[PDB]
Amino acid sequence: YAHSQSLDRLMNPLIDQYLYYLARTQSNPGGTAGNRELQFYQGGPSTMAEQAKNWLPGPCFRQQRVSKTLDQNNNSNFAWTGATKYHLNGRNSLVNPGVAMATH
Amino acid sequence: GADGVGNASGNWHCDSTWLGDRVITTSTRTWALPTYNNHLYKQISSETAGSTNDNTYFGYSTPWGYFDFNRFHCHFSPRDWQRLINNNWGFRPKKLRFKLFNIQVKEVTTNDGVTTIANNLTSTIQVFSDSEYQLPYVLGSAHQGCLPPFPADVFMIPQYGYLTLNNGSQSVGRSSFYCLEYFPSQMLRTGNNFEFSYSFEDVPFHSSYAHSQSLDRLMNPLIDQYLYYLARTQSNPGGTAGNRELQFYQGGPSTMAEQAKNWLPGPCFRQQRVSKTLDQNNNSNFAWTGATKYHLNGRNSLVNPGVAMATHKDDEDRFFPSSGVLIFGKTGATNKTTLENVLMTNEEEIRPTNPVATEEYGIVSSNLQAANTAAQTQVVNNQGALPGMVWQNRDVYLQGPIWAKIPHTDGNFHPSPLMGGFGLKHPPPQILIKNTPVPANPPEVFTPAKFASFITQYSTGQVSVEIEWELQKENSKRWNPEIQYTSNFEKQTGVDFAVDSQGVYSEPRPIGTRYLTRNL
Amino acid sequence: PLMGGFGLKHPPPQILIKNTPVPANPPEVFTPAKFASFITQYSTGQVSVEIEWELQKENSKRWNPEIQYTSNFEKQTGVDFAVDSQGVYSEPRPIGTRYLTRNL
Ligand SMILES: Nc1ncnc2c1ncn2[C@H]1C[C@H](O)[C@@H](COP(=O)(O)O)O1
Repeated sequence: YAHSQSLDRLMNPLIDQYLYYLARTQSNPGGTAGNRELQFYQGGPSTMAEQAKNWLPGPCFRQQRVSKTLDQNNNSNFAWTGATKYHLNGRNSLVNPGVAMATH
Repeated sequence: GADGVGNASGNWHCDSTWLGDRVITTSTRTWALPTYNNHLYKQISSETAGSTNDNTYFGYSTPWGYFDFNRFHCHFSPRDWQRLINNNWGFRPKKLRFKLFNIQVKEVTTNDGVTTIANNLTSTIQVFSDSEYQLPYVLGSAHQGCLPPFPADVFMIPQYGYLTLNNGSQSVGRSSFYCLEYFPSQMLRTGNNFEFSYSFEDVPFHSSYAHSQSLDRLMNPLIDQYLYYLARTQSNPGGTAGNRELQFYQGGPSTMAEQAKNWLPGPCFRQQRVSKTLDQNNNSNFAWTGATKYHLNGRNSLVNPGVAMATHKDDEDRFFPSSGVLIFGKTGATNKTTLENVLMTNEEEIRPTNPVATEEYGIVSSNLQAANTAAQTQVVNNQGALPGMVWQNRDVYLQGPIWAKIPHTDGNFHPSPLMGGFGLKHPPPQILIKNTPVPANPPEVFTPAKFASFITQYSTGQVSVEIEWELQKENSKRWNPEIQYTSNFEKQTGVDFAVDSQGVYSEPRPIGTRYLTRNL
Repeated sequence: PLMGGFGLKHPPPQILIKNTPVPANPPEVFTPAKFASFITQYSTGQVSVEIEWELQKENSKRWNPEIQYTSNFEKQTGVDFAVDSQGVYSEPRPIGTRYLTRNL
């Protein structure tokens, strides 16, 4: 199965949380100068990214990005040199395919 | 449902029963359910209000409402909460019993400013619990609309809507549409009532104890280890020149930090440090820019509250992690407030086993030394799990969420809700409720078109929920007195956790579960 | 009780009564706030109470007649312990329990 929801969006879009987050470390600028203030909002439909969440995405061990259209790739050989590989007993072993991660 | 109109379908039960190792808490409230969306399902998306790439969403909004009792203060009076955390090392839920009764439906008419409300006897409501977890699960997201803290309050049932996959503001073809009239649902008139029972799956006791020892200090102070460590890479300088030597000492009372240890502190994912005294903070906006956030599918999502970590260091009370705490409002606070109006929780009780949320995990060597080359090290801001780590989950608060649903996935690591409470693979089902449509008089000659025209109505009634909690007794042999949660004592203008002159119930402070101590 | 009567460590319990709130029509879009808006209503009905009293009989050998509590006898504008022309019930005097005598 392929999930029909995402971790960040598991919330309820219509309702506004009772947990505050730290929205701004300055006063709302009036076009003059930033003034120190602490301001807290509620996680809600407007701002989902700031909203409190119970879960975190899976682990990742990163790897280089290659494009199928040749002209967008750099001109060099980064295959082995810019590879993502693990170092075991003096041996550099390419990480293939690696930890499961979304391709693009 | 059994009897007719003039017979009440159920008694009011709000009570607490403390017996042995269990505590059975019953709470009853009066609820009111409006008519949402004029009985329509509307696809909602961020396309309407531009927002930003991180906040885009796509989903649906439903006429259905739902009952939420996901906070502790629903089931606990502050007194009962005081008995729990003072006398016990842990508690977990066992069974659940849910009842709707004394259902009333009202029809309302508006003529030239006059609002007339009258009973509608024959109209019904629809209630079904989702036992099979087939719907999107919006509980555990810490929304509002939960039963009020205070039994005499009346509350309105929140609307049910859900989100799905999207590309920008559009809908990817994997997006799902769930029609909620496609499930079996019991229909209830004023004589009918609704009930079901539930049984929690076995979960670990929450830890209501704060350790009395720290990982680094678990040793014996009087005795000196038999394991050497590498003390110095030079000869003891006589004030002339450093001379290469290798020297080993024994771990002992003098030097505890160098001493060999079996265990490592819990994992950390670091976050920025903010001070409550304004003049000590930088002048800039680092809130979102200097935030600690995770990058998922092109979306930058703030990490809140994050992995459980001690909020501040030993002597520093005023600092708190930027995103690393649960923050509550004081009574009568809007959705945009300053520092004084929030109630900010701190975890100081996990300082022994956990890193401080605002500081590094450790420091680690980045290079191979040589005769000419000097040793270099780098700081560890984030650390995954390493064999030999121990940690403590975030505490639960009287206002905090009780449970959350562990998503259905191939794998997870030590699932517990980062906000707090009990991770459940099969949580208490979602109870949904709706007012059945009543059509206004049809045109008298047939037309195929949708009605869109109904009698405006709402329904009210009572709901009761009874959870059976299991306890873990305090065995400790500690000689000196424990810390406890204590009421104010000194005179004050009004009682804490009680109504003021205007009838507004108010909770002055958050209350955590960790007071009693035990050895690490 | 210094006022009088029977001191009880477990007296007749307090019977409390309230009219359950009936909400007025809610706004149709969710708000967390307290209602404060209800349908004004009251309730009426009957209540009955039945107490079983125990007595202690008068054994006295006293020869001459006792004092008793006696009604007015002589004509008056209206009866004692009864409604007047306006329907107002009235109690003319207090009445104590101590008339019959016994030796000290
Ligand atoms: N919150 C929560 N829910 C479910 N499972 C959890 C949770 N925290 C940890 N675990 C898992 C991970 C541990 O290996 C194990 C301890 O279960 P024990 O019963 O203590 O032997 O349970």
